[PDB]
Parts: sequence; C-alpha cells; structure tokens
Amino acid sequence: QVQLQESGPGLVKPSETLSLTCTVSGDSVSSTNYYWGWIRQPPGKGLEWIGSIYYRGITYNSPSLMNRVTISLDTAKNQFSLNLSSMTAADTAVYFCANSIAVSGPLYFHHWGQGTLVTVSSASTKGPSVFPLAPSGTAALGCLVKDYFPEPVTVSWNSGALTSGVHTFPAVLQSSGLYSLSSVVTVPSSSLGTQTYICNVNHKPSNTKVDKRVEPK
Amino acid sequence: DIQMTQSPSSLSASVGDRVTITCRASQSLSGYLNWYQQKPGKAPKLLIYATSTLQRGVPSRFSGSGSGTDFTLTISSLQPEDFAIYYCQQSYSTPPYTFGQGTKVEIKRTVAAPSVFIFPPSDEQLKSGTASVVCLLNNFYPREAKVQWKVDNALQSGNSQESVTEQDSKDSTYSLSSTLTLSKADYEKHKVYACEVTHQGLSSPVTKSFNRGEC
Ligand SMILES: [Zn+2]
Ligand SMILES: [Zn+2]
Repeated sequence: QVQLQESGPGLVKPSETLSLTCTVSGDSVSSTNYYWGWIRQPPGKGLEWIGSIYYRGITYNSPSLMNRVTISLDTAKNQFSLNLSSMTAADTAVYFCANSIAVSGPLYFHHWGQGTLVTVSSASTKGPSVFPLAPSGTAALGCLVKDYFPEPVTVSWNSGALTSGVHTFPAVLQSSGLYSLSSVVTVPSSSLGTQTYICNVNHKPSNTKVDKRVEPK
Repeated sequence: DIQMTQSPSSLSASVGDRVTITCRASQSLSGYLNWYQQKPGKAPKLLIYATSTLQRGVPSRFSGSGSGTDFTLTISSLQPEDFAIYYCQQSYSTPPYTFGQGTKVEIKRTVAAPSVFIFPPSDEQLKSGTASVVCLLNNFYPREAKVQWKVDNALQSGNSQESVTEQDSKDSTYSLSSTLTLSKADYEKHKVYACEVTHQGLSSPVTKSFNRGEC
C-alpha cells in the first residue's frame, strides 16, 4: 500500500523554477524495487512523463524536457523532488509523483499521488469568498465560491459526510482574471430544517479555509 | 524515439454494447504496453499490463489484445461506471515511458430532462457589491442545452457564464450552472430575473423566475 503525496507552491512565476517534493510512505525510496517518477497533465490534455530516478542516483528524463528537469532523492526524509527550470505557460499542468516496479515484473506506475496543480503566472494569490445559495420533494442548495486565484479549490459538504447529489462545477475564469465556481447538492425538501448543510471550502494556494452554513431563507 | 498513437480520441456508446480502443506503436513494441483508466480529477488506475493480463480487482469486462505494432483495449459490456479517459502506456525493462494521447469514453443513454433551480444573490454577496444570479440544471441528458437570461423581460447577452460537470458515473447525466454576473447597483435596478432553459427532453422551454425582494 505505498502512498505518495506531493507538496508544491502551486503558483510559479514565469521564467522561474518549479520545485516539487513527493513524500513516500509504506516503502523506502532506497528500495531497489521502484522507479520514482513525475507525470504531468495539462488541463484538458493527456499524461506526459517527465522523469524517473533509481536509488543509485540513476536518472531518466523525457527527451522533450531533459534540458530543464532535475530529479533528486532524499533517503533521510524518504522524499524525492522535482526541479523544472524556466517555467513557461506551456508547463501549466497537474503534476503527479508516482512509483514504478523495477525488478518484480514489468514497468507500470503502481500507485500514484494525488494531483498538484501548478499554474505558471505572475498574478498574486487570492483566497475565495464563499456565499450561500439558500434553498427555497427535491430542493437544491449550494455555495458560491468566488474571486480566487489560482486554481484549485476543494469543496466538501458536512466534513465529507454529504456526497450524494453533490455537483461541484469546474471553475470559470472571470473578466477580472479570478476564478469562480458553484457547488450544489440536491436534497429532499424534508431535510430543510431537520438537516444542517455546511460547505467546506479549502484553497491550499492561499491556505484559506472557510466553512459556510447554508440555511433556508 | 518510440511514439504511441491512440485511436479514437473520443467515443460515445450505449450501456451494454462492446467498445474497442486501439493504440498503435512506432516500432515493434515488444517491450510492454499497459492500459490505464482515469476519471476526472483523479490519478489514473492500471487496468491491464503486459498487453493482456488484467490488473487485480479490475472487472472481467476489460480485455487487452495485440502485439508488435497494434494493440487493443476492449470492454465487453459498457457500464455507466466505465466513463473515463483511457491511456495506453509504453515502456521497456527501464525508462523512458510513453503515453498515448488518450481516448475519452462517453455514454449514450435515455433522454433526461433537467430539473431547473434559480438562486437570487445572497444578502452576504450584495454587501460585497456584487450580485451573481445562479441557474442550476440538474442531471439532464444529452449535454446540449440552452439557457437564456432575461432581466425585466429583456434578454441579456455577454454577462453570463456556464460550466458543466463531467458525465455522471452512476446515471450518465450532466449538470450545468449558469451564472449571470451583475453589479449591486444594476441588480437593484430591476425587479424580474428569469432563467429560460431549452433542452431536447423539454416539450417547451422552462422558465424559473423571481421578483427581487419577494420571498
Ligand atoms: Zn501496491
Ligand atoms: Zn444532481
């Protein structure tokens, strides 16, 4: 059950260098069994392998990136890192760290980290404002998450207990250059009253965390 | 060096029918081809490795075939859960890796009319100086839908934006938000705000409306 998690700035100014770190759990990066690699996926696009590293320090790179990629491993911390120099708008993507089995069997990204979205931009970070969309057999309610930058925001309802009927829409880029989305859920008209509905909004690039209760009006 | 070519790019099939995805190789692969399934916003999942051996836990409905230049991913019977993007992946006994551009599999299903809801701007928002009116279309199919905003009976243009969810994984429907962006001064300028929804499942366009300051 090896587990990987990446930590990144999220926002990187153009021409600057992106520095990502992947933290590994359950197995050691020193093991001869794994290749530790990075894969990125531009917003609407497919997967592109960036580079991989073996424990001896043996580094494989993409032919398209070789110039700008630098991958290192830290056994004391059981992490491995990504260094992408001279960031371009083309480099904006979700960056995955993954491992791959080297000895036992053929190469295949067994286990992935969650995504980390890196947007190459000069604009500053801005946390979202969260506004309730109050309800009036089936009713709809939600939260308007407005005027934040950059992507992404995570929206959960009732600390994750409310998943059925939840639709969190893709964010749209507004005239102002800030992102905005709505998260809605359809619940029975009976709830309204007996049931509490709280949307939990997390914006990691700004470390802003808002809980907003949605009450019928 | 070696490049992967997936066909087709997008695909739409009804539930239960058989679907075929093709990935073509620059040279005699013979290394290995692997198949991944990716759901929106999530990390991809390995379905098949070594061309034909299914990853563990994967439904028997998935199958892999082929060797050399041509390979195939096959789904015996489509399920609503199968909505995803599918990637072939190449590698040898050592890196580098290569991916295909990917194949998006959408689902054909029965026509479903949307449920329409309208939300006036919250009081909390109107205190910040902005008024966003939100019209919600729930669980409809097909994806093609038309939403019209009329303010005091006058059709608007250019001040609304919409976004759509990915195809739902249990019932194969879509949902849509239409957001009309206004300034607080202009929202207090009018009375009637109406959302008009046109869709194939609707006999007539459906309108949801509210009078500002009535509740
Ligand atoms: Zn495992
Ligand atoms: Zn719904």
